[PDB]
Amino acid sequence: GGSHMKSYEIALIGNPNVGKSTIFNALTGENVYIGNWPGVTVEKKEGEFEYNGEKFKVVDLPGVYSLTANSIDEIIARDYIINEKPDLVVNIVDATALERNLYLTLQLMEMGANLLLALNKMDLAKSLGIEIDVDKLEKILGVKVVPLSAAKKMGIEELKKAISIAVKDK
Ligand SMILES: Nc1nc2c(ncn2[C@@H]2O[C@H](COP(=O)(O)OP(=O)(O)O)[C@@H](O)[C@H]2O)c(=O)[nH]1
Repeated sequence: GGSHMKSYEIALIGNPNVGKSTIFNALTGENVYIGNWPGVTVEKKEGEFEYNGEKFKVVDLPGVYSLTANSIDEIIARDYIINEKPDLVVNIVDATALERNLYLTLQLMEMGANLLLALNKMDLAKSLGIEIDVDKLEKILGVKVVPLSAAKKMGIEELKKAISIAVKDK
C-alpha cells in the first residue's frame, strides 16, 4: 500500500557554458547526487524536484557542440538520449549565440527526442543588443521555447511548468 507519485525522467543537454549547471541547481537545489559516468572522469550530476504533485528526475548530460562521436562526451550523451529514452530532453540554448547553439538542437530534433527548448541568457542578449524573435523561433523549430535568465532567477518557474506539460507529451 501507500502513495505512488507519478515519476518522470528528464535530461539536460546543451553546449558548454550555456547555464546548464545554473539551471540544474535551480531546479533541484539540495537533492543532488554527484558522481562520474562509468569508467570515466566525466562528471554525472543527477537530482530531482517535485512539481504539482509529480516527481521529476533530472540528469545533467555532458556539454556538447554536436552529437557525432568525436569525443566520449558526445558518445555518452548520444547513447543516453537514444538508449535511455528520457521522458523529456530539455535543450538548453544560449540566446547570445543562437546559430551555433542550434547546430546541436537540429541533431536532437532529427533523433526524435521529446524536446523542450530552454532559451537561457535572455538578460545577456538584451544587454548586448542581440535580438531574438522567440515566436519565430518556436514556429520554425516546431518545438516549444521558454525564455529565461537562470542566473538572475527569472523564468525558472516558467520552465518548471513547461516541463511538467511537455512531459505529458510522450
Ligand atoms: N548573464 C547570464 N549569465 C548566466 C545565466 N545563466 C548562467 N550564466 C553564467 O554563465 C556561466 C556558465 O554557467 P554554467 O551553469 O556553469 O554553464 P554550463 O557550463 O552550461 O553548465 C556562469 O558564469 C553563469 O553564472 C543567465 O541567465 N544570464
